[PDB]
Amino acid sequence: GTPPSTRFPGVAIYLVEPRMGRSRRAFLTGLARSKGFRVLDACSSEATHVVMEETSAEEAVSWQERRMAAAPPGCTPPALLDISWLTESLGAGQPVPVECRHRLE
Repeated sequence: GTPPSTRFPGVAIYLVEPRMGRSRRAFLTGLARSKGFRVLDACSSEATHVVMEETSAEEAVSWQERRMAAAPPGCTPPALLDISWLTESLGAGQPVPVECRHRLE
C-alpha cells in the first residue's frame, strides 16, 4: 500500500530517526507525503535535505560525517539543515528556498 509514499520526487528528504521523535516524524511524514515532498529513507545518498530534531550546528555536522562515512568517497553531501525547513515547507505546501538560517551547519 504505497510503501514508498514520496509523492513528489526531486526533493529527497532524509530524516534522522536516531535524533527525531517518532511522534513528530509520523506527523511530518503523512503531511509531507500529502503536500508534495519525497520521504528519503534508508542509507541513500540520493537525499538532498537532511533535517533533524533538537540538533545544533556541530551536532548535525558530526552526523554528516557519519553519513559520508557510510557513503562511497565522492558522493556530494546533501543539504545539512534543521527540521525547521520541512515544517515551514509544509505550511506553504512547497519546497521553500533554504536560507543560511535553517542551514546552520
